[PDB]
Amino acid sequence: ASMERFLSVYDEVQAFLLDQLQSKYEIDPNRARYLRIMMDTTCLGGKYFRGMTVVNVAEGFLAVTQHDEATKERILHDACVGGWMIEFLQAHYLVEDDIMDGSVMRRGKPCWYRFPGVTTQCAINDGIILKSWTQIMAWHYFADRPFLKDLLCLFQKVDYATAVGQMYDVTSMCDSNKLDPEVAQPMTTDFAEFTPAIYKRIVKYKTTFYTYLLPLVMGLLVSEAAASVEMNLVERVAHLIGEYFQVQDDVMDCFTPPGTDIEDAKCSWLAVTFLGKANAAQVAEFKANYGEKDPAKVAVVKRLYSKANLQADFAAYEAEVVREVESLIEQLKVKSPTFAESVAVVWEKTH
Amino acid sequence: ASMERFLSVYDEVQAFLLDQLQSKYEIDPNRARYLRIMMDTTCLGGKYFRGMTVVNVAEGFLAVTQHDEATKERILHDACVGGWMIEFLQAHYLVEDDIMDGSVMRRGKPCWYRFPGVTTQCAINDGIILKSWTQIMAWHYFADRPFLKDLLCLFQKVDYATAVGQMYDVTSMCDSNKLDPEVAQPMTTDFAEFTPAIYKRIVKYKTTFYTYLLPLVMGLLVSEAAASVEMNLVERVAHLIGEYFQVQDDVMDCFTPPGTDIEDAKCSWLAVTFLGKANAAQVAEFKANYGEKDPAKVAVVKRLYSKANLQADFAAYEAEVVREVESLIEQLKVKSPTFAESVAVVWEKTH
Ligand SMILES: Nc1ccc(Oc2ccc(F)cc2)cn1
Ligand SMILES: Nc1ccc(Oc2ccc(F)cc2)cn1
Ligand SMILES: Nc1ccc(Oc2ccc(F)cc2)cn1
Ligand SMILES: Nc1ccc(Oc2ccc(F)cc2)cn1
Ligand SMILES: [Zn+2]
Ligand SMILES: [Zn+2]
Repeated sequence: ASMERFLSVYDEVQAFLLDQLQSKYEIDPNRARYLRIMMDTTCLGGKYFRGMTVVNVAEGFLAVTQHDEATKERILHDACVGGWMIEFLQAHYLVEDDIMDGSVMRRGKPCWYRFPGVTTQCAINDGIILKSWTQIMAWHYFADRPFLKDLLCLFQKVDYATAVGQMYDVTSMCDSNKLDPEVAQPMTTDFAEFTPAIYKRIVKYKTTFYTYLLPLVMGLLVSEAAASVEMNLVERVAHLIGEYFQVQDDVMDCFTPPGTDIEDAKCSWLAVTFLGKANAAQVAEFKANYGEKDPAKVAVVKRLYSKANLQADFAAYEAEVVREVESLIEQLKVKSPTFAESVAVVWEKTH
Repeated sequence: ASMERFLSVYDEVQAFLLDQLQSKYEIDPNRARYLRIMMDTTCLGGKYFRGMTVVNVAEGFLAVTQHDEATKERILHDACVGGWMIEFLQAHYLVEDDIMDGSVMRRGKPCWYRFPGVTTQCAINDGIILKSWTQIMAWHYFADRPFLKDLLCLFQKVDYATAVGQMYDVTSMCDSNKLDPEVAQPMTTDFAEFTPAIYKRIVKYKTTFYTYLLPLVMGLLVSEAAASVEMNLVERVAHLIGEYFQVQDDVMDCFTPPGTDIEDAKCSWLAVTFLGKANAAQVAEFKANYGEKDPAKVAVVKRLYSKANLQADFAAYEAEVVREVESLIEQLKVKSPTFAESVAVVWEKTH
């Protein structure tokens, strides 16, 4: 089974990283134990959607391509290592984002920096090490692979796009013309930048490149299958599915039982959609209550969202995405029914 | 002049990075201005010792190698880009380290995260972008270069060694056997881990790889001159000069007029050297006062250092380093008098 193989590769990669720290970086057993716990706490516990997508894509191509058994094993092992590079990249994002946002919990457990023996002083560096480990993995396991150059180049472009996206996200409640390192940033009063196009730019860069584009393209790279696809279509379908995924996360932050998007004045799908249909009085009530810690004001915003019938707007949004995704999957079938099926599976798991 | 060329390349690299953000990352003019100011504030103002070392090494080889004028220009341009990759890597370290340590000032100016319109929320991400820019630079300017693979591999090993070193440094006042993410870390009471070998490990990883090894090896890589050297000697001389550089920085933190190493209980050269010669009563007075914010206790520690005649220990340390560096430079002369002269210049600038 794919998951059994994926989890076995984690144990192998962890042992490699920790043994390398001992033989080449003069690490002592106690610091190796601290890093082992850090790696387990930050990398494990999720559903492994991103890492498993690499494995599923590679498995698809193995079913329709002739290979010796040793080659099939090498491809699957490469897909598992590539998948862990993405999972560790996500771990890096989550550790740093939780510190930047002053988050409390991450998956019903305290954020890494909040652990008593961690603290922000170590946690920022722990997040830096998580990302360095993605590169150590790549250079060690893929040293002689023909796809090494393409995989490293794609990985840094995705990483940089994600960092740019984090900047778009954290500055989404500022008026762009007021951005200035010398002057403390006031929250927007007109909310003129809370538009569908601006929201789409935040989501595209902060989530879609690493959650959807990177796992799909890595699966193609380790399979030596980039010719079975039109890269403009892969990008188009990844950004579309990714946007839908973030819209779902935005809805959950507000309505799923234990989120601080309202208090943080985030440019969420809910605030943008609400502002796109609100009358003069509703806009005024939104402005008087948004981006405030006061629970009474948060309740006013949630109530405005509830009475605005945003469930109908979400249903219409969902219908349009289902429509466009189905269209892109059909266009993907021209060059590869195998790859189009992997995308269909990713969509099913998202939808 | 080398410095004029180096500074002209900064303007070219900055324009490239910001133009790429506009054409490929959908950036708006205000966010591009914020990133331009961030880049200037974090990357400029220093002596450019690390970046200029790449240029000086390349200039040395140009004087003894036959090349067309266009090739000389390409090599110098590559040395300048490589030098800026190191300067931006340093900028990344300084931004993140200043946040982790809660530092106030950096070169008589507030630390980046302390700027009113920055804050920790943006500054951690700004430091991440500084490092991503080193990779964007490499992939764009060195895309067709034969040294691209070696340069990227060397750069990530150095970066990872530096992150490991930061961990060694920030945990240097903890008892290793007590390291535990679940338990708040008490400061050491016996100071058994304040030894020359442990101090040497901190310095080797936190400073020497990126300050001395990386600029020297990058200069060799852009010059296609790795055969003019024995890499074991380059590593040995880089770690030796690097250790001396950190010992100088440790002395300055305590005695150079405006440092918090004493209050932070850092495993500095001064604390290690003091403990290596102190009697029973002096050790007890050190333990009762070290790692405390109280200015009265800091003064007791400085006084213990002053009466311990650490200036004589520094003079004896300096004499041994001068001796060993001269020896290594002589061993470097066997394969390259040109490279040995560049190392002699680096030593002169350090000493
Ligand atoms: N797999 C693994 C776990 C921990 C580890 O750390 C060590 C450090 C110094 C030693 F001397 C021995 C072990 C090395 N490898
Ligand atoms: N859920 C999420 C939020 C933000 C994100 O992007 C970054 C995170 C930390 C960073 F340091 C840089 C980018 C990725 N995922
Ligand atoms: N050299 C440079 C400086 C700033 C910059 O930012 C822009 C963003 C969006 C635009 F439409 C125009 C410029 C681009 N390049
Ligand atoms: N002066 C100095 C201190 C520490 C240092 O290393 C790091 C810094 C930040 C990091 F996030 C990781 C490593 C480099 N230079
Ligand atoms: Zn965030
Ligand atoms: Zn520090």
